[PDB]
Amino acid sequence: GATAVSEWTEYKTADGKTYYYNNRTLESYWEKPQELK
Repeated sequence: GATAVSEWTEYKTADGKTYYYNNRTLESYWEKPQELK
């Protein structure tokens, strides 16, 4: 990756949980994708 930093959006919950929602693949990852680094 190391580019296209726009398809990976960070959603922060009030209780302090971070998950990245990727619309490209419709996949939700609770840990940072290697595309982000």
